[PDB]
Amino acid sequence: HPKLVSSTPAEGSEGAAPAKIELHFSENLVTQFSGAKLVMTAMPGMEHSPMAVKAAVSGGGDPKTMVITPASPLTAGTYKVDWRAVSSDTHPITGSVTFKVK
Repeated sequence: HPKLVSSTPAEGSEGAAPAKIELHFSENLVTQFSGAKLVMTAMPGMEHSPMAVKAAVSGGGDPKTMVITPASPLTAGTYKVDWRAVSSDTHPITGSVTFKVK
């Protein structure tokens, strides 16, 4: 199928911070209208209030290959990457991956 096909993000990885978050599209979408962020969804103790963390969105050689690098070292907790991929033409793919860090 076109669009998002493979990744190496952290799909329910429970153990350790992922080194980086790789996202691999069949379609060369992402002209210049894409982004991603990472929220520390640690514990919904105070009514589901996560905290947005500092991460950089890069790509590999081909602009179909996104590579998100956390800028701040990810500590223990629980965390969701929310990614927002988009093409020139139209047709977003917005999405997320959740993970736990021991």
